[PDB]
Amino acid sequence: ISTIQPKANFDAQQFAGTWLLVAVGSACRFLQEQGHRAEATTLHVAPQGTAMAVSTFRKLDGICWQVRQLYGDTGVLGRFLLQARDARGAVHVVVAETDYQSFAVLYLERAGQLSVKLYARSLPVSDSVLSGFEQRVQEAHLTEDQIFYFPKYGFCEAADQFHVLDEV
Amino acid sequence: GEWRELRYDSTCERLYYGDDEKYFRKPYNFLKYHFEALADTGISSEFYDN
Repeated sequence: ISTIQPKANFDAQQFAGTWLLVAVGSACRFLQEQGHRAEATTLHVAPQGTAMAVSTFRKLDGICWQVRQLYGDTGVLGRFLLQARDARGAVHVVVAETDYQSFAVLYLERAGQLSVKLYARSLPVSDSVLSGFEQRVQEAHLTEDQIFYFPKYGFCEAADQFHVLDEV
Repeated sequence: GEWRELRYDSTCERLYYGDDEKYFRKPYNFLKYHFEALADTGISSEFYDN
């Protein structure tokens, strides 16, 4: 197992706001067997230090939800530990390829297994960006069939109080 | 009967309900302890104005 380099001179004061989920590269059996009836999903990001401050917004069975999180940093710029907030423990988190105007690609790892995510800052995504992300999926040693593509419509933000998790 | 609580997993894109607290050991001194969910609310309002 080996670690990719993060985005050089990344900055959470400039990489910020919304990011609509395009797709996820992962080997995990959940997306293979449960993965049907998937949900519209987006990241939302703000500065607090070297560590990113983050939310995910998502629908669950037609009700909108928010996952608040802090990406506590590893001492390396653009590398984080997900603050180990539950018994699954830490997740290694990285920003790997991006331009803050149009797209972001993230790597996430736990229990020795790599996974990757593609985002665009608005509804559409370029096929050149999607082709570059498939190389990041192949650098995660995954196939394009282990890419799962998420709802290109029906995104949500600003959920009510009882639909934010407060995980931090 | 209350075990249902949400968790999210960043590594696989699931928002889902955690396996924690699902079972308790009953102490021998409790004959049964039942776990059925109920609620009951009763409200009155009365106004008089003269």
